[PDB]
Amino acid sequence: SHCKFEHPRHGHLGFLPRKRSRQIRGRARAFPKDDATQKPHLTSFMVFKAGMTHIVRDVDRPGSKVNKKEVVEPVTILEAPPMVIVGIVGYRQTPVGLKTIGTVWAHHTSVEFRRRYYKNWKQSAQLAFSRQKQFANTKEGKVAEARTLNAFAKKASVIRVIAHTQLRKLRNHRVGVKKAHVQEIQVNGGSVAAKIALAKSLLEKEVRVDSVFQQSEACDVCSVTKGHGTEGVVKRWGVACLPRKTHRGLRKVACIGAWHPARVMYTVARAGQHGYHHRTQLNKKIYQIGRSVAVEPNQATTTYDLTAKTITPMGGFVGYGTVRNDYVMLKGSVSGPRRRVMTLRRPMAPQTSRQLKEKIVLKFIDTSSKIGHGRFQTKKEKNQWFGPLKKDRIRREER
Amino acid sequence: AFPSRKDASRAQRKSAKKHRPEIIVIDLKDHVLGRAAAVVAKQLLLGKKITVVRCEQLNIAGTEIRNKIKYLQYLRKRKLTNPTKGPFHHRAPSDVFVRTVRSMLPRYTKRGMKALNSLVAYEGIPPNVVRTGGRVVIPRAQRHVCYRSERPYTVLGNMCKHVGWKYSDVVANLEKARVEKASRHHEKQAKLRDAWKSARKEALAKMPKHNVEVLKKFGYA
RNA sequence: GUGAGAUUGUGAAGGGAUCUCGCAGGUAUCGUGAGGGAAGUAUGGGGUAGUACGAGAGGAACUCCCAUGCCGUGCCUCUAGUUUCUGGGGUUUGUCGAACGGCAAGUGCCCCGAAGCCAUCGCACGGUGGUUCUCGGCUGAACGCCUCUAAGCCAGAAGCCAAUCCCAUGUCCAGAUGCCCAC
RNA sequence: AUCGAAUCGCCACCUACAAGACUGGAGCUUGCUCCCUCGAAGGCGCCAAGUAUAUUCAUGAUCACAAGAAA
RNA sequence: AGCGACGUCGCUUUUUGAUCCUUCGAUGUCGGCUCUUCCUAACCUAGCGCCGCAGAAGACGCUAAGGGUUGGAUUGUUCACCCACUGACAGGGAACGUGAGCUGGGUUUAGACCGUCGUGAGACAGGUUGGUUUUACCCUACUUAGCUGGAAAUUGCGAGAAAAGAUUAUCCGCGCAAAGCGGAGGCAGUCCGUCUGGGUCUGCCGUUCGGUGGCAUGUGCUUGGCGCUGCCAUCUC
RNA sequence: UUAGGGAUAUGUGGCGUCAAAACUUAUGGGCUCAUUCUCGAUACGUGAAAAGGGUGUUGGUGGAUAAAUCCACCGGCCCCGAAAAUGGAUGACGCUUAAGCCCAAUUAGUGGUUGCCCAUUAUUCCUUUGGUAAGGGCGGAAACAAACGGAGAAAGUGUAGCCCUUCCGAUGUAGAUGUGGCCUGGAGGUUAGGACGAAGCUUAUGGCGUGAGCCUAAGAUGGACCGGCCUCUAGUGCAGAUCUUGGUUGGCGUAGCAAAGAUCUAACGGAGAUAUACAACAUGCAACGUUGGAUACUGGAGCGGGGAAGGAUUUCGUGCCAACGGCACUCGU
RNA sequence: AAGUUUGAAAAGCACUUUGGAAAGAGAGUGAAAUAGAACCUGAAGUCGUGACAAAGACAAUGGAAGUACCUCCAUUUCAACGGCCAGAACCAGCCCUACUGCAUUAUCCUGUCGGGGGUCAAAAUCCGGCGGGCAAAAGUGCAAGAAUUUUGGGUCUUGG
Repeated sequence: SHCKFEHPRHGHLGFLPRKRSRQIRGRARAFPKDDATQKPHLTSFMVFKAGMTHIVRDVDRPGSKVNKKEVVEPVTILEAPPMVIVGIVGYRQTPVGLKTIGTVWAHHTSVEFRRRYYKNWKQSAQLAFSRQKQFANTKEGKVAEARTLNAFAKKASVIRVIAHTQLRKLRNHRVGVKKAHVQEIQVNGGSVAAKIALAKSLLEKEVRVDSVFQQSEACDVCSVTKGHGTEGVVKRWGVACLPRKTHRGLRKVACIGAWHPARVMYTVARAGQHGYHHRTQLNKKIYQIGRSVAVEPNQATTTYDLTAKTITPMGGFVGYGTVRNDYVMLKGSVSGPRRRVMTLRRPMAPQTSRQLKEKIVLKFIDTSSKIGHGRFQTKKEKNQWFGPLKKDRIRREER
Repeated sequence: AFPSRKDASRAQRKSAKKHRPEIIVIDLKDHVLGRAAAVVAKQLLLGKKITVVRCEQLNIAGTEIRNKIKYLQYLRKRKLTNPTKGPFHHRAPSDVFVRTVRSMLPRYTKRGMKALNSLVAYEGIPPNVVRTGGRVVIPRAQRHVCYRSERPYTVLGNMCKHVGWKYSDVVANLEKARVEKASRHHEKQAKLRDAWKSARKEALAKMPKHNVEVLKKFGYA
């Protein structure tokens, strides 16, 4: 007999299985459609999550109560040192699926990259890529590099670039990984020979974020959520916890099925995982693409604040530390905890709208400590509210 | 490589010569689906190795909106409690055919899976089979025979396009691609074929004359 | 063939024969994606407009813009909840002679409390093509006219299929590559 | 290297395409006449590299997996 | 349009009967809560036909089950009624879904009271208050979590490429290709047998690699540091 | 309509694949197009459909006006009428020049006259067994050594059947009976075996019987009894009773051993270690007692000191660790 | 509940050796120690261990019928030889296939003349009259035609 009162089911059956992701890497499962008019460009970039702050900006959206007014929007900072491009790869198109054709390796790879192939590197003989670096040259090795490029030109549909992160140039000793995270990046636009022209010029050269993305563009992110380990049905799905009096415990689901089918359906909520599942968010709009402190300090200064400052809060990002390299600053939450690699990819969803086409102008960026309640924006603002202090009255006696 | 290193090492240790088994390759353009599959199913139980080719162009009787619905009624049937174990639904026409065959084979016995495993279908005509021998045809499965031309029919590849078989364009571009490469090569040979075709009538002249009267008898002259 | 090992019921040591097994992969990365899952849905306000319509009384809607309800996937900058950090302070009884330091009351109790976790109690984001039904038509006979149909065609629903999204080669990928072996 | 194997048609002329209310070419009279290559043939292989004067074959002892293996 | 009497033909199994086929060495027997799914005879949501459709509101019908379908007072209630919101507060199935999921208000015991009936013990499908809700560690299902073989689905040696274009020779790049074109280290000693050829070793000199010593530029970039290219030279290869 | 087998032929049902037969037969005639429970297609099996409708198509009957046409009515197939709850069913795939419906045929106006497949059926052949069974032979015809054509022949219900030829039947619950019919403990007889290995036991030990069963082989099993045959005799044949008793077993190294707060360190004891084929951790782990020290509990209604009921050597000292104190003991009631 | 029944006799394992001990490895007694204390025989069931057979998920077993590899159990054969395996001839029986005659035709055959019909004109389909007759063959009804009567096949479905 029917259920007394209807209510929407809990959870989204399309994210099944709830399954701990095969990779922490968060690769893009697709890339945007080729326009094949626009000049070739790289469609995505690897990025490390640092933390969150809020900002103050003033909206321009005719028709709203917020119309010309200031609004405080939380924002996530993601540092993004230059990626290096080690390889070119291209894809023949067959009546079943794409298929790779070959791959053309750059003539020099760092130890960051071939750090991948071993699982214990320093005690290895460290021979990765030893033989091609030897065979990539002389004669029989100039030819074979040339015929696989010619294979791409004739037989390839899609052409991608193998690019890895630089974990030296990012000096963060809480991330711990000295293996270089590797992904493929698709080159969209131009004819197939125009893609090979670009990709062949990228090899061995770094790629900064600002070449891939623009400040006020939106970018959708591919990342792996924070793993909670096995969780009950009430945290895993919505399940409206049962009344107090119940025997054998109240956080369970009560009826997991009818007599018939005599089985438990795949749609009934159970316990497990509630995992580090992979996810691709949409339309996360870039507020700021910064630049490294070494090059251009005054990262968090504006045409409004005008106080020499940086995006790293007082006392660093908790559990992360100072953001040394150039970073994207991005409105809203991004899935995954601090430290995790993520990929920003050129947005797939069609972007025509007031919200998603706008020029972002930030009034303020909050550098106050994220430990406790930070009431000071800079270390100078703090030394003004205190001044001379017992440990300071001492250190001058060292003089 | 697909072969193990040993059966490459064995074949090289015993040398001999490369081998290919005697294989049939049936074109399939405008062969009736359920008639061509039966004939194939009975030749797989007799121990024949069959390569079906151009499955996209198989036909079915009746309107296209009708046979779409027949396949959509086939999508409606899945295992409700755990569909990953529910009946599977193949889209690509080469798969529609190996099912129409398969359900006509005793597939639950080791000879039913031994027969099926000897069939290979394809979309188009893949290079793996373009030039090996001459394509064969099943004259009781043909459309210009089996269907009254007045009746509407379907092309299996167009029906399966509007279910989830999205490779249709990729195939149409590979058929446009080969049929040129073949007919460029075909007309290229017209210089040679006419040489031989001339050298038979030119040989019939200076060939010994008591034999040519035999060829005129038994008819090859 | 070559390497290894066995032949264990009633002693030891020989030799012979025979049987079984190994004899080429291993390890590391980037990907394809068949099949299966599948998701966003609904309202209000601005405006159109006191307009269409109507004797009047009355009184709509689309493009567009802005919000919200329900659901979904996240997140912790803010605000809120939580504190076994027994963190700092207070405080009652007992207790080490007093003080200091504490300690016992299964965390004595009280106020504040970071990190973490977390709330429609906070914050972010949630979209594209096609085939069709109903129906309205075009051309047009059967049937000298007529007719949306008999042949052909157009337009076309929150339905159905694919894109996006989730797991993915027992879908045994002769997809690509790193390195050592074997041939 | 075990291994002794069941299989017994080769091809750089088939291994291009299309149509079947139609495909050799044509004329009015539109179902007949006329023209051509005559509209019913992938080639080759089947024991002298070629149809003619030749030339080892046994005793593997009447059948036996063909005791044969690069057309 | 919308209805439609007197008649008449069916469908459904969400009513109650009728029967008594299965279960009495036992299928836990009302209702709510929770949770999922299915059906369409469609309440709202999408598209449309028609009207006694001017507009507004609505009637009737068609495709359509993707989505949605509430907060409470009283009642053990299912049912029912009223309050309030809403775009709407549609009808149902799944052993009248759902008790090793719960709850135990009702029914259905032992105590007890009343009414009616009986001489009486006691009865009542009447009223009342109180009255134990047991077990999963097995198999499957399901939810997550690992290990691992395998195409003759473990064997056969039983050979099939969504490959490429040719005989031991293409040696390679290009070309749909035809046509046609640009580019190919050499010398002196060895073994072995098919146009001289093959198979290696060795001596000799070269180009493209390789790795040692000096000088700038591009890139990045520290915890004034980490690393790579670049020209020349030498060395090794 | 069923004894155990072979052949040929068939019945009901069939010949597109599953699946044997038209490798999709004919040189047979018509009719049918059916868009989400998807046209139709095994009688019995409403195991699904009606009334009513249709200028869908294909036939027919009646009347009428004259280049053919019009009106009424009646069929065939097909369509609308036709809405249920897990995904699902002509049996599945699928079929449309049917692999659908009606009718018809047998290699097709070419000669008349059996296309093909499948039964525990029919016909026939072989083998068995039983008859209300039928018949024959049974007075030894004669001859006949090894060495370098043989052997039986019983006057008989039943046997390894006295022999032979013939004919018919042969399945079966409850039940009835038959057997010269199998097994078991014993008693009367008879004939044998056994330390050169009895009963018992074990075996990919074979042989015989339709079967109960028998018998031989082997034991690198055993250590003293025992077989056949006639007759007698009975506590005489096991898989099942929520059968009885003993044992074992999967579940399973699983549930679990979670009230009463709690132990720590050093030295000494002890087999219980500091246990190793080019340094120490990475290769002897955990656990025990006593003494000293630390910390903590009981908190005088006490894990304090004494008695009754009840127990009766648990008391005490030395030794001791097999079992016992559901973990451990070097300790102990 | 429980044979305490080791063996003929305790000859009830001295001694060496590893162990804290229990015990283990040796040795010794005895015909047997796999008669070592519960000790004769030592079953079923379940478990371990070496070897080996393989094996997909159809729960497993089961029927029938082969084959693969073992077995070494049985019987048989080993030379003017066979009870084994193959072919080929002939004989009886059985089965199958090929080979054909007797009747029958008339609502017919074929002339011709009248119609009648059509066509440019004819013929034909069609009705009637009058002649003649055999469509020489018909999908008429019955069929007996000796298959070594110097030549049909099969019998691994029978026996020689």
